[PDB]
Amino acid sequence: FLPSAAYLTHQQKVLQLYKRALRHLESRCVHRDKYRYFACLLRARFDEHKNEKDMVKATQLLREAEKEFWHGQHPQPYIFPESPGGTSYERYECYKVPEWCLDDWHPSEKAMYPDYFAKREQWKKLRRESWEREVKQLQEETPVGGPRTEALPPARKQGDLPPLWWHIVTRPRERP
Amino acid sequence: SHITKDMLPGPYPKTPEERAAAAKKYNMRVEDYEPYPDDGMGYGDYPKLPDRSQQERDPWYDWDHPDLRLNWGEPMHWDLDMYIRNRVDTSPTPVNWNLMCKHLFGFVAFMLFMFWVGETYPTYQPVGPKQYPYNNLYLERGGDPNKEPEPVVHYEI
Amino acid sequence: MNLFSSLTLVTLILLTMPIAAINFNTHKFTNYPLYVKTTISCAFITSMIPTMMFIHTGQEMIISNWHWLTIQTLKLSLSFKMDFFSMMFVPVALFVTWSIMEFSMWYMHSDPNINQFFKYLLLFLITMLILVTANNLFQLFIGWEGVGIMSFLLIGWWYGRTDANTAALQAILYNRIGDIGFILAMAWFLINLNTWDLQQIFMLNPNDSNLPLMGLILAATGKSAQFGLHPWLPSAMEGPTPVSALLHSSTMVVAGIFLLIRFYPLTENNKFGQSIMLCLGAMTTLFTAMCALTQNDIKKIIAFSTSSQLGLMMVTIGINQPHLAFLHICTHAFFKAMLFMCSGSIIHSLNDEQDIRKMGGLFKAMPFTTTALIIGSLALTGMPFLTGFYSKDLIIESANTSYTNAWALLMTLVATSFTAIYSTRIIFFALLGQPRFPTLININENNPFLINSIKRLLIGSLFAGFIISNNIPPMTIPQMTMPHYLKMTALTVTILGFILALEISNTTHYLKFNYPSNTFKFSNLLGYYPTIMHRLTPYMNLTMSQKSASSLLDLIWLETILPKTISLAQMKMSTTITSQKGLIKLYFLSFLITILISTTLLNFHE
Amino acid sequence: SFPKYEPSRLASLPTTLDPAEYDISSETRKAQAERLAIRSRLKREYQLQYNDPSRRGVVEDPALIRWTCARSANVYPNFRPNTKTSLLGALFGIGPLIFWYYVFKTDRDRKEKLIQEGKLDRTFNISY
Amino acid sequence: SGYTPDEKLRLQQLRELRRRWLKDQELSPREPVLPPRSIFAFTHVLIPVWIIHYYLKYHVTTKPYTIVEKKPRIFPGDTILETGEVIPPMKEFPDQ
Amino acid sequence: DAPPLTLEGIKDRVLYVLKLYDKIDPEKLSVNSHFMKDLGLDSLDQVEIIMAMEDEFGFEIPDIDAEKLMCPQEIVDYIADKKDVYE
Amino acid sequence: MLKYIIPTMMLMPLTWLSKNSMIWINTTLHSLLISLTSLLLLNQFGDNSLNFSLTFFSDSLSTPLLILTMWLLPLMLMASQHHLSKENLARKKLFISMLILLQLFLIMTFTATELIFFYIMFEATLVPTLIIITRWGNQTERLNAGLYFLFYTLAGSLPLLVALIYIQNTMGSLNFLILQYWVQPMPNSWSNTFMWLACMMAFMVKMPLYGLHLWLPKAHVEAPIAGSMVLAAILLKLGGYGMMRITLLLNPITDFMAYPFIMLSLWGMIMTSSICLRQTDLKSLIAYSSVSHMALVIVAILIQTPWSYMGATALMIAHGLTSSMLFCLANSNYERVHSRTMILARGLQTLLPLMAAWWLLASLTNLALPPSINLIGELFVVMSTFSWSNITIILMGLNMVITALYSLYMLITTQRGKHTHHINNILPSFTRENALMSLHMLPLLLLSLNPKIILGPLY
Repeated sequence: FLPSAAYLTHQQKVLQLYKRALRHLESRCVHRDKYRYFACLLRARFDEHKNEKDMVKATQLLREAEKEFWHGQHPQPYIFPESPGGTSYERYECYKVPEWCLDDWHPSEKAMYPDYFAKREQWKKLRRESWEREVKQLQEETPVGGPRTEALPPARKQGDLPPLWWHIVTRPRERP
Repeated sequence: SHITKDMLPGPYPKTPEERAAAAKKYNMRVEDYEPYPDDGMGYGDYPKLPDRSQQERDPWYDWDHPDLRLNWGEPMHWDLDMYIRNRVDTSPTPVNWNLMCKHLFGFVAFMLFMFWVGETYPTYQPVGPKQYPYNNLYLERGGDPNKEPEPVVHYEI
Repeated sequence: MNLFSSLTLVTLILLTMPIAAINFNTHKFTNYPLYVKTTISCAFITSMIPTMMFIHTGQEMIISNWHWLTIQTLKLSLSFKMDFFSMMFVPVALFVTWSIMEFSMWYMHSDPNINQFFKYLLLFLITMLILVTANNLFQLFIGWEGVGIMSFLLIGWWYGRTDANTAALQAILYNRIGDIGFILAMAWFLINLNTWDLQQIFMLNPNDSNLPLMGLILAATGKSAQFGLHPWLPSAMEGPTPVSALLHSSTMVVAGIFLLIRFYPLTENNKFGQSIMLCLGAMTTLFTAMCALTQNDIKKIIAFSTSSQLGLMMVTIGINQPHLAFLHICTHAFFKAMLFMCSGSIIHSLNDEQDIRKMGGLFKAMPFTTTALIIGSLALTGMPFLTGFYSKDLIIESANTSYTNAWALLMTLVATSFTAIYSTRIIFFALLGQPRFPTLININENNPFLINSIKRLLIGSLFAGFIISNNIPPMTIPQMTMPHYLKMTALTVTILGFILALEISNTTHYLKFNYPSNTFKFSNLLGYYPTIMHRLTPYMNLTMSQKSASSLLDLIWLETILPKTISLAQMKMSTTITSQKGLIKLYFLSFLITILISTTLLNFHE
Repeated sequence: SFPKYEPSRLASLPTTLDPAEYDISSETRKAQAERLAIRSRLKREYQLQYNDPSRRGVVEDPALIRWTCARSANVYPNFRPNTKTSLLGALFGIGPLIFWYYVFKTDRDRKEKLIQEGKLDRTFNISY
Repeated sequence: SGYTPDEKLRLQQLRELRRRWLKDQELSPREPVLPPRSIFAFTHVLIPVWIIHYYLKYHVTTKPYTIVEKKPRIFPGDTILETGEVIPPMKEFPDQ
Repeated sequence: DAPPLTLEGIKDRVLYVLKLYDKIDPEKLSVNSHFMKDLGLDSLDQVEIIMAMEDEFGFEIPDIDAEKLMCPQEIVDYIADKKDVYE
Repeated sequence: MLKYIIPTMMLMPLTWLSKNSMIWINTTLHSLLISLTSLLLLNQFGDNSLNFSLTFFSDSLSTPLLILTMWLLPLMLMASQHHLSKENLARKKLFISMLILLQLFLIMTFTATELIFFYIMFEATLVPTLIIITRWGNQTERLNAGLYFLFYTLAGSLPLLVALIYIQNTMGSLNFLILQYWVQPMPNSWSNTFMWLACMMAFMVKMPLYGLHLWLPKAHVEAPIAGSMVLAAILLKLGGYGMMRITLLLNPITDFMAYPFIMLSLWGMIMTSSICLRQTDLKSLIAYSSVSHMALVIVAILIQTPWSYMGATALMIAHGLTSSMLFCLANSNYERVHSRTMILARGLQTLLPLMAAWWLLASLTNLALPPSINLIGELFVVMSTFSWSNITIILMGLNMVITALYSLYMLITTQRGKHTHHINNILPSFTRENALMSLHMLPLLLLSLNPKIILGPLY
C-alpha cells in the first residue's frame, strides 16, 4: 500500500511502529518531562536487542512487540488538527473552488480583473503548446509496456516542462 | 462507446475461461478474483473483496477520489453504499467486541436492577401529611357544590 | 394592555426584517452583522419592559389571531401566550444571543460567507422564540422541527468534513425520535380532548395520563440528549464554536424539558410518571458523569457537563418543582453561554488546537479569558453562594426532601462530586501547567467585541441569577426546614470533590506510568455506546435493505411471481400451439376428433 | 500478555498483527509487484486521459458503470429458485405481515367488543 | 535511502513552476477590483410598533373572542378602581 | 488569524531547532549537508528529528516521504509544499 | 369547464400553424393564460359542489387537482427543452401536441359525470404517456417500461369496466349525484367481495400499492421529464381521486375485507422506505418516495374519517408538487453530467450556489417542512389512523424517521462533501432551472399560507 514500491521493508515496518508508538506515547503522557523520560526509556528499549543479525528471531520478537503494543495503545490519540480524522481535515474546503472553473464568468467580471486573466491565458497557452508531442513521446516511448511504478521521469533531456504537470502544479492553496 | 462484454452475464463455471475473462474485465489478478458463489441470490459473477475497505485504505496514499477511497479503477464493493465514511465506521476497535457488548449489557442490567430496588425502597422523612383545611381542598378539587359536603376535620397535636 | 401586547408582538416582529431585507437587497452589504447586532439589541430593549410590567402587575395574558381550518369542532390560529416563564425566558435568550453575535463577529471574522451564517442563526432564533411562546401545540410542533432543521444546517455549516454531515444526520435522526414521541402526545390530545390547547387541557385534566406521558418522555429524551439518546451531543460539538454555543447553551437543549415544565398540571398526577422522570434523569446524570471523566476535547467536556445539568433538571421535573428547573434553565443559559464563548476564544486564539493534550499552561497567558474561565468553572457546582448556588442547590434540597427513589439521590450525589472533579481537572489542564503548544505564537485576545461580550456576560453571571431568583412569586411550598447533613450536603459533596480532584492532580504531578484499568476504557471510549450502536444499527437496516428488500423481496422475487409465470406460461402455450408443422392429414384428423368429441363425449344434441 | 484481538465483521482487524506480513516469500513479493503494476497501469491510463487541455467532458469510468449495471439490471439474471432462498423469502415477506395482522385482529376485536359493551372513554371523543 | 535524482530533478522543476504559479496568483495592479459606475433607529423601533398597535386595537378587538387576560389579583386590603369598595380586612393575628 | 511565513525564516527556524539538538555540531551546520553522508547519525534518530519537525509545525508527514528527506533542504522544501508560502 | 375544454382544443392547432421559433412562446403564453382562466374556477360553496351540465360537475376534491394539472402543464412545457432542440420541427410539434392532448384528457377525466365517462377518459389518460416515454425514453429499456406500464394498468383496470356496467344495470344510472342518493348496503355475499375487489384492485394498481409497484421505478428512470412528472403527479393522484369517488358505494363490507390492503400498504411503505435508503440511481429515489407517500394515501383512503380524507387530499397535492420539483432537480443534474447515478456527481455547494437553496427546499418538503402541506397531510393521516388503531403509530413514526433519513441522504450524497475535480464540463446555473423552481415553490408556499382551498369536500 504505497505508490512506488510494493512492500515497505522490515526496517520500515519497525520504523513505522516506532513513530506510532512515539505518537501514542505522546497521547498517553502529559507534562512533557516524564514524557521525555519515557521516550528515552523506549529508545533504550529499542537499544536492548537492536543490533542482532537474525531474521526469524527478529520478526518473531517484532510480532510480540506488536502484540504488547496493541495492548499498550492509547485509545484516543492526540492527532494533530490537520490529520485525517482530526479537527480541520479540509476545514476551509468552503473556499477551495477548483481552478478549471472561472472561465465561465461573464466578461464584465473579466474587465474587472484584466491582469490575472491575461496571465492565466498565457499559462494556458504554455499548457497547450508543450503538451502533445514531447510529453506524450515520453509517456508512450520511454517506459516499458508495463509501467510498474506510479512515478514519472521528468523532461530530463532537452526542452519543456516535466510531464503531467498541470493538475499537480495548478492546484488550490489549501488555505484561503 | 460501451461494449456488451463489459456487462456480466453468466456465473463462474467454467474455471479457465470465466476466471480469465474476470481478470480481463475486472483488472485483477486471477486468484485474487473470487466468485461468491452463486446461490440463487442474483449477484452475477461479481468479485468478492476483503469487505472492509474504508477504515482500511489509509489516507496518505493520495489516490484520485479522496472522499470515496477509489482509484478510478477498482472492483467497487457490491455493498459499497453501506461502507463509506459518513455511513458505517468499520474501524478496528481499541479493546474487543464481545467484552464491549457484555460489559455494556451488564452495566445496563445493574442500573435498571438498582432502579427497581429503589422503586420498592422509597425515601421518606419524619413528616406527616399536609393537613389541608377544607375537606382536602373540596370545592377547589373536583367540585360538587351541593352534592356531598363531608364532615372531616383535623385535631391539633 | 395595548402597550403590553404591542410590545410582545413587536419583540416577535423585529426578528423578521433582516432576512427579507437581504433577500430584497440586490446590492452588496457590508455592515449586515452590525445591523443584526443592533436589531437584537433593539429586541432586548423592547423585551426588558414586559417582564417588569409583569412582576409589577401580573395580568397573564394570551393572544390569538389569523385562524385557519375551523373545520371540525376545533380551530387553530397563530396563538401564543405571555405568562411567567414564557415571558421572562425571552430576554435571557435575546441577550445571550446578542453576546453570541459579538463572538461570531470575532470568530468568523475572516470568512466571507457570514451573511448566510447570520441569516441561518437569526432564523434559528425566530423558530426558537415561536417554540417557547406558543400554547397552540401545533405551533410548538412547527418550532420544534424548525429548530431541529436549523440545528442540522448550523452543524453542517462547513460543507466537506465528513464529521459534520455525519453529526448532523445523527442529530436529526434522534430529533425524529423526539418527533414520534411528540406526535403520539399530539394524537392522544386530539382524540381525547378535541384539540391541542393547554387552556382546555388544563381545564379538563384526566386521570389516564399514561400514553401522552410516555410520548412526553420520548420527546424529552429525543430533545435533551438523555441516556441512550445522548451521543449526538458531542457529535453536535463537532460543529463550529458559536454554533455550538448557541446550539447547546440556551436554545435547542432545554426545549425538551421546557415542554414538561409547560405541562405541569398535566403532570401533577401519575406518580408512576414522575418516578420514570427522576429515574431517567439520574441515569443520564451518572452515565454522562462517568463518561465525562477521561476526555480531552473541551467542547465534548462542556457537552457532558450540560448533559449532567439537564439530568438535574429532569430530576427537578421528577420532584414536583418545575420553577426551580426553569430558574436552572436561565442560570445555566447565562453560565455556559459565557463558558463556551470563553473556551472558544482561547481555541481560536491558539490555532485551533482545542485538545487538552498540548493545552496546559495558560495562566498569565492573556489574563482576561483566564479570569473568565475560572469564574465559569468556579460558578459550576455553586461556590456558596452565587447564581449557580441557587438553582442546583435548591434542586438537591428539594430532591433530598422528597419521596424520592433512594437510588436517584445517590446518583445526584456521585455525579455532583464528579462534575466538581472534572471542573477542577479542566481548570488545571487548561491554565496552570506548563505551556505546551508550539512556537511562533499568536498569543493575543485584544478585541473590543470580545472583551465587551465576555465582560457583560460575566457581569450577568454575577448578579442576574440572584435578581431573577428574588422577585418571582414562590409557586411551590419551599421546604426550607432541613436536618443536619441535608442542607450542608451540597457544600459537603463539592468540597470533597475538590479534595479528591486535588489529590488526583497530586498523582498527576508524579511519574508512575499507571496502567489502563479498563474503567479508563469505559470512560474514555464514550461508555462504548456510540461505537456499539453506530456499528450495530446502521449495519442492520442497510443489511436488511440489501438482502430482504433489494435482492429478496421486491425486484427479483416479485418479478418472478407476477410477470415471469404469466409471460413464460403464454410463451410456452404459443410454442406448443402455433408450432404445428404444416400437414393436412393432421388437420382433418383434428376435425374428426372434434366431431366425435362433440357427438359422443359431451353431447350437444342432447 | 494479550487475547490476540479477536475480529468480527463489525470490528476490523488492524494491519499490524496480520500475521501475513511476516513470511513474505518471493511468490507473494511477486504478487504484490504485480498488483503494483496493475495500479500503476490504471493510474497511468487515468492521468493520460485526465490532464488533456483540449478535453471537455467527463472521465467516463467503466468501473462505476459496471457496478451500477450489475447492481440494478443484472440481478434478475442470474436467478435460480433455491428452497433455502424461497423459504427465507416467504419468511422475510409474510412473517411480519401475518404478525401485524394478528395484532390488528387482537386490537380491533378488543376495541370493537369494548365499544359494543359501551364502556369506552367517550366522555367526549369527537375528532375520530 | 532517499530520492532518486530523477525525482530530485522533477521536483525542482515543480519548485520553479509552483512558485511562479503562486506568485502569479498574488495580484496587485494597485487595484484588484474596479466598479465601472438617528432616523434609522427611529423607523426601526417606531414603525412596527405603530402598525401592530393599530392592528391590535381596532380590527382584532372587533373580533370578539380575541386576546384575553388572566385577571388581576385583589387582596383583602385592596379596593376597586372603577366601582370602588374596599374589602373588609383580615382579623387578629396573635401569637405570630 | 494567519501570519504568512517566509523561506529564509523557516530555514532559520529549522536550522535553529536542529542546532538545539545534541549529537550534531553547531560548527559545520549546513542546510546542504546530508545525514548518512557526513553526520553518520542513526535513521532512528533521523525520524526522531522528523518528529521534532512535526511537533514544531503540527502536522504529520507520511511514511513514503519519511524515508526520503535525508537533509534540511528537502525538509524546508516539503514543509513549503504543505503550507505553500511562496510570495 | 366546457370553457376550459374548448380553449385546449384551440391550443392544439396553435402548435401546428405557428412557424419556426414561434410555436414555443405561443404555447407557453397561452397555456399560462389557461392557468389564469381556471384559477377563476373556484366558485364552490356550502351545500353542494359546482354542478353545470349533464356534461359537467366539479367537487372541491376535483377543484385543486384540476388547477394543479393546468398549472403543471406550462411549467412542464418549458421544462422539456434542451433534449429536443436538436430534433425536428415536426417531431417537436408532435411532442407538444401530444402533451396538450394529454392535458385535455386529464381535464375530461377530472370532470366526469358518470363513472363510465371517467373510465373512458381514464384509459384515454393512459394511452399518450406511453407514446411520450417510448418515443423519448433515452434509455435502452423504455421498451420494457412502457410494456409493463400498459399491461399492468390495463389488466388491473380491466374488470373495473365490467363492475361499472354491473352497477349500471343493477341501480339505474351511474351519475355520482343519484348514486350519492341511491346507495344501499350490499352485505357480505361473495359476489359483493369480488366486485369490491375488482374496483378497489383496479385503482390499487393505478396508485400503485406495494404488491405490484414494480412498473413505477422503470417508468421514472426510463422516461423523459415531461412524461415523468405527468405520470407521477397527475396519474397517481388521479387514481387516488378515482378511488375517493368510487368508495362512496360499498360501505358495509369494507370492515370485513379492508384489513389486508391496510396490511400490505403499511408493511410495504416500511419496506419501500427501507429499499430507497440504499439504492443508487438518484432518479429512482423520488419514485420510491412516491411509492411510500401513496401507500400513506391508500391507508388514508381505506380508513374512512373526514380527517383522513382531508389529510389524504392534502398529501396528494403536496407530493405532486414536491415530486415534480424533485424530478426537475434530477433532470438538471442529468443535464449537467450524463450519469443518472448517485455517487458520481458530488460537490455542488461551491458550484451552483443557489441551486443548493432549491435542493435544500425540496428535501425540506420531502422532510415534512413544519408548516408545509406535506406535514399537514401526514399529520392528519396519523391522527385518523391512531383513532382507527392505537398501535399503528409505531409504523407511521418509523416511516417518519426513515423518510427524514433518505431525504437527507439524497441531499448530502450529491450536494455535500467534495467536488470530484475531474468533471469540468458543467455550465453555470441557467435562468431556466431557477425560473422553473420559482414556478414550483412559490405556489407551494402560497398554499401553505391559506390551505382552506386544498382541503377536500369534507372541509
